[PDB]
Parts: sequence; C-alpha cells; structure tokens
Amino acid sequence: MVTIRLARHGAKKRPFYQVVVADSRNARNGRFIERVGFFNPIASEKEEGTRLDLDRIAHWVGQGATISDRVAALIKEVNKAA
Amino acid sequence: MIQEQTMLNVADNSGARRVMCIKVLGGSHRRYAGVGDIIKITIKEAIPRGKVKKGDVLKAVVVRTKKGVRRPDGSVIRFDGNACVLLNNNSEQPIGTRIFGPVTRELRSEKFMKIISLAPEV
Amino acid sequence: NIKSAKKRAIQSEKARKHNASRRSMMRTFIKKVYAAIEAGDKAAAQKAFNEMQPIVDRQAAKGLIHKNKAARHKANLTAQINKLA
Amino acid sequence: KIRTLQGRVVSDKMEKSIVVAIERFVKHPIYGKFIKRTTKLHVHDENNECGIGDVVEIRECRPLSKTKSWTLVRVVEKAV
RNA sequence: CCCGCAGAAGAAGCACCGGCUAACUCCGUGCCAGCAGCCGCGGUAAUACGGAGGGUGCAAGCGUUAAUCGGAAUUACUGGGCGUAAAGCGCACGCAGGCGGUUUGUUAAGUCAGAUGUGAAAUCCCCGGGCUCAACCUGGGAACUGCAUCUGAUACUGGCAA
RNA sequence: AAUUGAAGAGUUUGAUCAUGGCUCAGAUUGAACGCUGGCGGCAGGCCUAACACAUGCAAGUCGAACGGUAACAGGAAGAAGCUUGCUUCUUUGCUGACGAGUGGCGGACGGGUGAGUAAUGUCUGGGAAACUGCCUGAUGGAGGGGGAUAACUACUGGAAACGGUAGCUAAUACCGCAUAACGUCGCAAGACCAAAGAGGGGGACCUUCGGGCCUCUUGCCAUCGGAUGUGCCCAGAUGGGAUUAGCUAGUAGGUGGGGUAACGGCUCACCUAGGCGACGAUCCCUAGCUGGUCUGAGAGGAUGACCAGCCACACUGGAACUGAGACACGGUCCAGACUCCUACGGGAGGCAGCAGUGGGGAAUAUUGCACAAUGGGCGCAAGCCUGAUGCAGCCAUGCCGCGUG
Ligand SMILES: [Mg+2]
Ligand SMILES: [Mg+2]
Ligand SMILES: [Mg+2]
Ligand SMILES: [Mg+2]
Ligand SMILES: [Mg+2]
Ligand SMILES: [Mg+2]
Ligand SMILES: [Mg+2]
Ligand SMILES: [Mg+2]
Ligand SMILES: [Mg+2]
Ligand SMILES: [Mg+2]
Ligand SMILES: [Mg+2]
Ligand SMILES: [Mg+2]
Ligand SMILES: [Mg+2]
Ligand SMILES: [Mg+2]
Ligand SMILES: [Mg+2]
Ligand SMILES: [Mg+2]
Ligand SMILES: [Mg+2]
Ligand SMILES: [Mg+2]
Ligand SMILES: [Mg+2]
Ligand SMILES: [Mg+2]
Ligand SMILES: [Mg+2]
Ligand SMILES: [Mg+2]
Ligand SMILES: [Mg+2]
Ligand SMILES: [Mg+2]
Ligand SMILES: [Mg+2]
Ligand SMILES: [Mg+2]
Ligand SMILES: [Mg+2]
Ligand SMILES: [Mg+2]
Repeated sequence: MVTIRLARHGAKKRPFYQVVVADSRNARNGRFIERVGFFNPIASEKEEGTRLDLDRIAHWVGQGATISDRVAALIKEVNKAA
Repeated sequence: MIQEQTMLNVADNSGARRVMCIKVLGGSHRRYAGVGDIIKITIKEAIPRGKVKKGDVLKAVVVRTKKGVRRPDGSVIRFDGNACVLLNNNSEQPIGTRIFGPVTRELRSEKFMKIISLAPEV
Repeated sequence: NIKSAKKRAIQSEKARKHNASRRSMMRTFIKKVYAAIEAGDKAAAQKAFNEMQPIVDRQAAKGLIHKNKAARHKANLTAQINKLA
Repeated sequence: KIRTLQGRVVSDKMEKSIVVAIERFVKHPIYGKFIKRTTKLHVHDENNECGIGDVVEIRECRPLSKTKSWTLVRVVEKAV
C-alpha cells in the first residue's frame, strides 16, 4: 500500500527531509510517486521550516495511503487551518 | 589384473582421463597388478587445466578392475572397468582431492585412508 | 539452511502434496468429460460436466486455480458437448 | 480511429498474411538530408481482398499472431 | 558553539629557471657523466649535465606517469581537400540508388503553424534561504533544444492526374 | 533574471610561402608512484580475478490464532525457612512471561554485482486481451458438522546429520454439509462456488461459575470499485565489420483442439507456401540501457563510479514447488566443479550482503558503534528484528576553509 513518509536528503549532521508519497516497499530515498512537502528540522526560528501541500496528502489518504508517524505529527503540528 | 600396455580410467580429479600402465611395481618379474597395488603409469590423455599434463609419468594405485576381488567366504566383487587413482612418485599419496566411483575395503591400507574417506561407495 | 524458515521449506511440501491430489482428482473429472465428447455420448457428456462443474468452481474458490481458469473449462466443454449433442 | 497508417501493399500472395509497406521521409539526424525510411507491417485482412499494388488504410489492433498487430480498415486504388 | 589557561610557543614543502615558458650566475665535467614534452643540450669559459648562490612558479601539497576532450578546420554536418604537395577508377555502357525543365488541378507524406498531453526526481543554470565563510545543504523558477495526438496553413519537396 | 561565448605557440628550409604530421599552453580523474606532510568541513574509496573464501553478524516477528510449560519471575489451597511477617519447596501454567512445536504474516523487500544480453533489454511515444498481498469505497456474508496431525509420552537406530515404530492432542491447519448474487457457464431456461475466530470492558437476570447475555474492537468469506505493483503488444531510436550475402520447417500465415490471469506458433493437428534480406538479414566481434558525467563557444567528441530509474544475475548448468508475487541473495530438487566434518558407515556448505582473509594488481579502508533519527518486517500495543540506515575508524584521494604568526 502507498504511504507518506520522509526521505532523508539531509547531509551528515544537518538532516533535511523530503516528504513523499510512494510504494511503501521501496527504499527510503528511492522511487516515489510524487513529492508533497518538505521538513527541515533545523529550520531555525528565523523563517520557514515545514512546508506541506496538504490538499494532496489529503487526496492520497483518500485513495488509501497510510501516513508515517513523524509525518502524522507534522500535519497535527502544522495545526491544519492556521 | 593389470599389466604393461593396459589402459585405465581415473577415479579422481587429477585431470588425467586415460592412463597406461608401463610398470607393475612390487617384485622382480612380477606380471599383474590388481586389488589395490601400485603401478607406474604414463598419461595418455588429460583435461586442459588439471593437476597433471599428458605425457607425465608417475604412480597410481588400482582401485577397480574387471577381475575384482575375492573375499574370505568365496564371494567376488567385480567392476565393469579398470580404474586407478594417481599418486605422486616420491610419496605415493593421491595427487587429486576427490574420488569417483566405488572402491573396495581392500584399500584399508594406511596410506590409502584418504581414498576410503572420500569416495561414495562400498 | 540454518535460519528459522527451514520451517517454510517443510511447510510448502505439506501444501504441495495437498494441492497435488486435489489438482489431479480435478483434472480427472475434467478428463471424464472430454472422454464422452470423443465417444459420442451426449448424456454421459452432460453427466460428466455436471459433476465436474462444482469441483472446478469449487477448487478455484479454494484457490489453486483461481477464477477464469474454471470459466474457460466450462465454456470450452459446453461448446463441445452441444456441438453435436 | 486512434491513428491510422496508409502504405502500398507489396505482398498479397498468402492466406490473409498481408504485409504492407509504409513510407516516411526523414531528416538525416547528422547530415540533414532527407531519406526514405521504409516500414513493413504484417496486417490482417479477413477473406483476402487487397492485391499487390493497392494503397490501403490500416489500424493497430491487438496480436492476431506472433507478427500481426494490425488489421486493415479500407482499400484505395488498384491495378497500379 | 561558548568561556578561561600557557607560550610564537607544535606546525613548509615540491618542481622549475636554453627557446616554447614566468625565473642567471659561479664551480665541477669535457660527445664523458648525463639531460630531454618538442626543438635539442655535453669535445675547456655549459644560463640545457651535477653541485652551489640567487631567482620564478605552486603550497600541505608539489612533481612524474596513466587517461578523456580541447587547441586539431588534423574525418571539415556546422567546417576541408584531390593539375604539379595525400587524393579522379586506363576507358566506356548501365541495374539499383541519388537528382531532375516547364504548366494547371488534386493530395497533404516531407515542410510550416497552433493546441493538448508527455518529456521521473536529482543534476546544469537564474533569484533567493541555512551552516562564522566556503565547499556543502535547501526554496522557487528557468531549462530538458525531444516525442506523440488533434486541427489547421499549401509556397517548396514527395504522391496521383492531364 | 535563467547556456549572453570562441586567442594561439614550438618544430622540415640558408631563407620563404604552402602542404602536413609531431609537440605544447587548458579543463577533467574513483587514480598510482617519488619527495613532503599541520588542523577541520563535505565527499570518494577493488577500476584488476562474475578469483576463492576462515569466523561473527546481514530476517524475523506474533501468547490478542493454537495445545502449551522448559527455562526464570513472582505469586497458591496447602506443605513451611521460622529470627511470628521478613519468608523456603512439594508442587500447582494460577498470570507476568516464554525454549520447542503447530498456525499467521514477512523470508519476491531492503542490500550486492555487471557475468550474460545488440533485445523477453533500455529510452521515447503509444496500444488491448490481464492479474494485483498488505491499504482503501460500497454491499451482504459469517450457519452446522467431520476426520487428522506436530508438539508430547513410550520403545528404538545412528559419531554426527538426523531418523524408525506405536500411540496421544488444540486451533485462525485441513475437508464435507448447508446458504448462493449485482459472481462464474449459459442466447435462456437453468446449473454451480465461500468463510474463523480472537480479545477488552460490562447492568439486570441467571446458568454445569468455565461463561451465555450486552457491548465495542480486531481478524475471516463473497462480489464490484479504487490505489499501487506487475504481465503483455506496436512503432522509432539505442555499437562495429561484407576480408560475413544470402537467412528461415513452428519457419510465415489459416482453420480447429489445448493452454495462460491475459493477446498470441504459446502449443498441437491439419491446410496454405509462405516469412526475413543490401533501408544490411544471416554470421562474426564488442557491450547492461537511461537520467546524466567530462570536455567543447557551439556542433560535436568521450563516458555510463559515486546519486536515482529500468533490466539482468545470486558457486556453474537445469528444473520446477510453495505463493498475491519467485522459477526465489543468506528456499527446495538434479547434475557438475570445488571445500569442510567423520567414530569411515555417512553428512555439510556458496560473501556479487557488512566487516575480514588469501590471490591477482601501480592501487582501493575497521573482523567498529547504535536502532537515538529516518525507513522496512511483524504485533492492538508495548515492543522485537533491521551491517537498510544514522554515525564512528582508516587513506591529503578530491573539493573547500584555516593555520604554521
Ligand atoms: Mg479456445
Ligand atoms: Mg624568459
Ligand atoms: Mg632538470
Ligand atoms: Mg664551466
Ligand atoms: Mg575536430
Ligand atoms: Mg586539408
Ligand atoms: Mg600526388
Ligand atoms: Mg582519367
Ligand atoms: Mg520545377
Ligand atoms: Mg527533471
Ligand atoms: Mg549564505
Ligand atoms: Mg506538386
Ligand atoms: Mg636549419
Ligand atoms: Mg611518506
Ligand atoms: Mg515462543
Ligand atoms: Mg559483460
Ligand atoms: Mg483456513
Ligand atoms: Mg456449497
Ligand atoms: Mg466451521
Ligand atoms: Mg487458436
Ligand atoms: Mg572547438
Ligand atoms: Mg555501491
Ligand atoms: Mg539457478
Ligand atoms: Mg502457483
Ligand atoms: Mg551469500
Ligand atoms: Mg565482504
Ligand atoms: Mg601483490
Ligand atoms: Mg553498509
């Protein structure tokens, strides 16, 4: 079944994840279906640090995708509407 | 029952396929080798990357023969062909590491224990 | 080779024998049908079909011939029998 | 039609085993001159009807044989 | 990452200097020992060998070797040649193939136009953002010069006709 | 805003211009060696022998499917260590838990490699005849029976690997029987197919005090969808050679039978006599393809490590079984090559997973740490597993920064 998860395109000691929808069986940084956000956990308090096209995530969870554990947090941490 | 001119098959991974006996060792004027005796052989034909080349001259112990072997009750074990296992000249002892086809317990010879240990049958 | 799912090896044999028998018995009842068609007996031909239909449909359900494989067989047989029955 | 092909006949002499020539011009990918790159196709035509020299319209069907993935649609012209 | 502590304290090498090519003298040697990417240096004043002083070049690297492309328009499509320098077959006839005067009509394959879809992400590039800088990491664009489908345009080329 | 970028020199001659090779300045490298060598950040690290491999580790998990107790942990009617509340053994699986076994799901992923393959490949663009585990929408299912068996017990053969008898037992193992439509065959009439339970808490009421009953959860069966994955067909493109010009009998097509999840010479029988080929078949040689990488002003030339996609292989040749998926990387079977064990009768094994070793070479690293993160398997969960991964160690191998004042 398809899934929403973090690919780790970071860089030793300063991780920076892509968040992707893909066949759960593939590699954590391998073939995916589409990209649907990102999540810099070193965001720094400056500006940005967790952009996340919700209305797609939506779409796939409609089509049956499961979500990670971390991602699930981020969504319920983006809040949702504000 | 082998003698000079007799061809033999090979019961090991020596690389020799066909050998000839050019001598029956073990006694002046001695005609036959059989059972499990040591013979001197020349190599009539061998595979292309074996432990031995054709034309090589060394010893071997006969381990299978058409004439076979009698046992202390009268029975006989007879083989469809004659086979020997190549040995190194200044040591007897087998040049190969694997043995093929059955052999007889007559080889209980100390120096041929590896030959029984290996080898499928009897 | 040494790893738990040695178990799997011995398992797939239990399975294999199971399916082997039901797989034969099935193609037997299938044979009985093509037999009558080659014979000429339209009745035994229908008689054969009506006893094999369930066991095919049935096997499929159980899943050693899953779906359409059955279908084809019925379809085929049905044509044959009333081709001259 | 989801696309169609034209082409002359080239060979009719075989129980529906019709093969058709197709002709394109193409710019040589290296020296720019335009040359004739021909294509032959093995097409089905039930009850054999075209004849060597006929222009014919053709369409891509599923496999009718190891070789055949095209039936014909219409004929055009004859007695070349 | 931050604060204190001691004391310049632990921390410079390699190739080159005849021309190409940035950098010159002396001593030794004497067609020897030897150098050399190419030219070519060495037989008594060697800026070319070896050493030394000085200098030039690079620096935790520096040289040598190997390897791709470049300069090479030296396989020339863009972008070359064959009288005498490499190169016109000894001559002809001709199949395939390439090319083909001039007119009108038709076709719409080559050609041209538009629309749609597709051209994975990374990479490259532009504008930013984050690690003290940079390498590195990242947002977003741009680009992927391509392919196909549909509809059109008919001057040129191809097809058909006369 | 976003490819807006192009240089020449040395050397045939006494000298010259031309012709023409040789050479040089530049970028680039998974590099090696020689001299030298201070620190850090990111990266790279067997290019050779798809050579051969010692040892550890690289796939398990679920007691909320099942009978269960062998280990250690408690508790227990009751027997006790007794220093009368602190507690010892007989036992008792009573539950916390759990070796072994049955069962379930995963061992088809992740990770390795480039051998074979000039096309069951790859890239581009398309097509019709198919299946699709877990996840998800919809609609109903989930009745009632049966015979087994491992474990275990006894006896017994082996040095070991691992067996032989006889019993004995549970289930989400297995099979009938029912039920059967918007499913399958069928123009129709008709005919035909399925399943499994397990927990959590709970008012009466009460039961053989185990539970019914209520209640929610989770799994189980069927049909049609989705989603994804995969199978298949067409066209173009994707190395070289004529000192290779002819190739082809399942060959090309048809008809029918069979077959596959599916179209199909896929297979067969019979018929037609076709099919390919100088727009390069056949034969031979070499080769995984791509995105892209280097270079070049471009056009090109060269290239396919590291990252991502596809294919292919898993000691060599061949096979199939299980399964939704394999003709299976740490599965099975046969043959082979080769290695290990042995009490000599017989057994066992495959690093192109990680590290490591021998060998080859000019040359390429530690038998490290951790599941903390991310990702994967299983579990309601807690968790367990994870050489994927995240880190660390080694080498100036490269890039970048900095210092040695
Ligand atoms: Mg049929
Ligand atoms: Mg100068
Ligand atoms: Mg010098
Ligand atoms: Mg001097
Ligand atoms: Mg050039
Ligand atoms: Mg010229
Ligand atoms: Mg000349
Ligand atoms: Mg002439
Ligand atoms: Mg004209
Ligand atoms: Mg892209
Ligand atoms: Mg900055
Ligand atoms: Mg015209
Ligand atoms: Mg001169
Ligand atoms: Mg050193
Ligand atoms: Mg257990
Ligand atoms: Mg190869
Ligand atoms: Mg069942
Ligand atoms: Mg029924
Ligand atoms: Mg039941
Ligand atoms: Mg057919
Ligand atoms: Mg150029
Ligand atoms: Mg790798
Ligand atoms: Mg195999
Ligand atoms: Mg199967
Ligand atoms: Mg292995
Ligand atoms: Mg290893
Ligand atoms: Mg060595
Ligand atoms: Mg690793």
